[PDB]
Amino acid sequence: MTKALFFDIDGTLVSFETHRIPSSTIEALEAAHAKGLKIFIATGRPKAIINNLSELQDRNLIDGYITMNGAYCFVGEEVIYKSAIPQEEVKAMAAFCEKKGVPCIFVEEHNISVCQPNEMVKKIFYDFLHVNVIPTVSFEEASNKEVIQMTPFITEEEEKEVLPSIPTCEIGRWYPAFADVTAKGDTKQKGIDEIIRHFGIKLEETMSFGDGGNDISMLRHAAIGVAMGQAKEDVKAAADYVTAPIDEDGISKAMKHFGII
Ligand SMILES: [Mg+2]
Repeated sequence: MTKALFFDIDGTLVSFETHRIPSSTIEALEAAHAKGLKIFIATGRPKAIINNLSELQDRNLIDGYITMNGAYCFVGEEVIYKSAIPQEEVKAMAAFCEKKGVPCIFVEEHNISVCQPNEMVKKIFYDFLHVNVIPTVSFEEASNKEVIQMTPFITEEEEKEVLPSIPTCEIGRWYPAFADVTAKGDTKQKGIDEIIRHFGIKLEETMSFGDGGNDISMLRHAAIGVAMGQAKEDVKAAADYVTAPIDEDGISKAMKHFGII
């Protein structure tokens, strides 16, 4: 039976349309917590921009975090796994973005920066997603940092253009205007493995929830993968179960369906 739940944040816990967590989601997680489920976040966001979970956090319902697509995982104050991108690939991404005139976020363990922020950053990260303004640094300075995750604001076509110069990184998307780049093997699936290693939970006792392409590996890897009703067809196909849309009680309905609650 299920012992560990892994939730994406954006489009899974937090609605893109309302920018809030459905009330029935909070009730479902309260009920699961009392039944002894372990409840984990599995997000592309770095901790520095997880500003949308206070309802769950103030209720003390989260048992651990997979952040930066698995590249930075922690339980309480304890880091259980982290990674960093090969410096050649950091430098190549910075050069590509600067040449193409697109912005890129560079995330370190304890700092976050953006290079040449433009309309794509404003529109998406701040005015929509409600992320706090990220400090600006030069591409030169960024290219020399120990970087855990980079978030270039590149199209799929530009992604294929720069791919030969990031030959070992993972690349995922949770939103169409940008991608998250992490080191070899660092996807949310890795995050699941690290969390369950810490807790003595078996993979066969896991359930994951997601809406986006960067959730596909954890939807396939968890024993039971649940796709949100509004997800694209490839995300739904990676899941075992497709629930209702997020704002039609999708999380709660899925949890009830499986008898989690
Ligand atoms: Mg998502």
